[PDB]
Amino acid sequence: PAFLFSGSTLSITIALPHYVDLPGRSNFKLMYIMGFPIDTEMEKDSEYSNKIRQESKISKTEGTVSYEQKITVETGQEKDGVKVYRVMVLEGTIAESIEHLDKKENEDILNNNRNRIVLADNTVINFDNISQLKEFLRRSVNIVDHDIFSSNGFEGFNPTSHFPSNPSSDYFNSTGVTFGSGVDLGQRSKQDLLNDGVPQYIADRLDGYYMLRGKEAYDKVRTAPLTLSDNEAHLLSNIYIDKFSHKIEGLFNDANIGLRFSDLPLRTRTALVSIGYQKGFKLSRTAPTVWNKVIAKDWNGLVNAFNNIVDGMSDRRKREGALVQKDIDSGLL
Amino acid sequence: PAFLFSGSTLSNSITIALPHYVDLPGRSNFKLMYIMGFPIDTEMEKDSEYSNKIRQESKISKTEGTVSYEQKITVETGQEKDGVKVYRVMVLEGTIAESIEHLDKKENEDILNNNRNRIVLADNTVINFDNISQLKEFLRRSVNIVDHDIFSSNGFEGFNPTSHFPSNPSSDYFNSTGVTFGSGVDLGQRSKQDLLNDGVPQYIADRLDGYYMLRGKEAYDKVRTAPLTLSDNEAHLLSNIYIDKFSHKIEGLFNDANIGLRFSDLPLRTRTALVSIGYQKGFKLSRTAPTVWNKVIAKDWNGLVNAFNNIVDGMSDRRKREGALVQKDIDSGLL
Repeated sequence: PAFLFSGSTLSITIALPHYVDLPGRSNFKLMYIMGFPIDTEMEKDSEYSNKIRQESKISKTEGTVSYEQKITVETGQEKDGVKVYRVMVLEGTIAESIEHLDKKENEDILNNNRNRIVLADNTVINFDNISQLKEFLRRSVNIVDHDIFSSNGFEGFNPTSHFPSNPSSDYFNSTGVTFGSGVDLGQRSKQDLLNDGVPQYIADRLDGYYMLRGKEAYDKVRTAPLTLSDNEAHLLSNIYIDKFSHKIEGLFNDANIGLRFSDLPLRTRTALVSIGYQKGFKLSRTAPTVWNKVIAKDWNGLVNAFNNIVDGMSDRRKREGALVQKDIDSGLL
Repeated sequence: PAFLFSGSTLSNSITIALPHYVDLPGRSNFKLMYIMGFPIDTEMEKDSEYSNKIRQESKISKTEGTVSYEQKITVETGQEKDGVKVYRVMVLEGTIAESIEHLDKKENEDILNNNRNRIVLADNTVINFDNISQLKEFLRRSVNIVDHDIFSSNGFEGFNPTSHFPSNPSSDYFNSTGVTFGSGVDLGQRSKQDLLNDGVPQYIADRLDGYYMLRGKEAYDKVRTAPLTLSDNEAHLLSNIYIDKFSHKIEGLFNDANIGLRFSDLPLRTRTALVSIGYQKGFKLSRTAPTVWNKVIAKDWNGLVNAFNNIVDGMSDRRKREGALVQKDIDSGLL
């Protein structure tokens, strides 16, 4: 490998090789040369090298790794039954990796070697270049796709205070002053947003819009609107998209389906959060046909379930189903 | 060690990143370790599996000593502390001349100037040097059969790059003296082909045309009527060819005497002293200087100094200078 001892690794004797097995792991002997860890594999039987690890089925282009898992990121080279890889991140979290792989000192090695993730299950994903790796990492870190969530096909995005109902609508009196991607202030106070981690400069701006429902929200928006900068409205939205996502996450995990929400692909999580968000989180009660297929892991059935909801919002239900269907088509489900 | 992979060593591909351990063939207690395709020589006090046991330190003087020019050496650079030593091999069992060239290289400047430098000798013993310049001078002493600077200094054979006639008409040795150059190279019984055979470059051999073979009255007149000045470098090259040719003659005589050591095992200054006396008096020291020769072959260093100091031949001062070189070797522990 080029530049094999440059940069840093995230978590006169050293002139000699020292071999250690990584505690709690199988087939994970490490060799420390010059204080750096090096992961080697051999087809041929050896005392010091690992056996060849199998390649993951996870899509390098569109896949993710669970945000609840630690990963090992390696860079190196391989040819005819022998692999030698510098360990860049050893069982770090995805957020730590992202950060580490951005550091200037690590650019040389990352740019002129083959880059791979060694998963907690000891399978590997081989990336075409470091930018593909970093993008994989950035998909893995988000609970849902916030760009998909805020697109017009889903929750949309309006940075100006808006009232998404009218005086003749069934939902007039429960609708509140809304910002960004469906953040309704009708039953929230300033302290609430502050408690939820909303920056004080944003929460201070919304004074006068809090706790207004029905006619009072409607009139307020009509005469005295307020526009947030896109950066702030996105910030505000994403806090609530993520907060709501953990509620869906918990419902999924509690069901003990044989996987955790974080094991689902990104677009499927987005689809489940989206329908929960519009219909209410208790999908067992608010979308039974959908939840039946989820808890059964019948993904083709799940698509079908979304296609079959006629709830006055089938346009969105079909868009949710298409996200799951995209995961099926790309081999993620 | 600093810059442990930054140079060269005188001695399908992904596999070099794996340490390869190998025993040096036809050689004892010399396990090597190849990391990144570089030989590393390591030593450890307690019983290790793939390193060497601690090597005994040679008694040879790092400041003044030499190693036999007939021996191959191993040159290493690295670090040690508290019973563990790790040295990058820079030259593995190379000749002295080879080592000289290799260590002057622009590649190797960094590793040698920022590490400890040592020689591992053929007998597995070690000489530790204070710096690379010291080690380099140690090599320059070792490579030369005699000290050429001492030889050509005024106290010994002197040096005159101009055709000269070191005698005069009334002198006992007038008729046998020829045209002389550098440090006592006399051409009276030599032809252009004799110099070419001894390895004198064509261009210098060319310059001396018509000075060859002249002796006595004719050499004297030639010097007086048409002198010839060589450059100092041409004259030093010519001289060192003859000094080395003569030194090998003395070496042959010493080695054939079966004293229990070879000529190359003698200190530089003692070798120089023996050649100097032979060069002036006749190489067959057993006949031309028996009191000196008798002490040499008895390895009686003290009596050898005494032999030189007692020679009466009308060249007393030079004889005592030759004795003083040997006495320097005794004083610094080399004899």
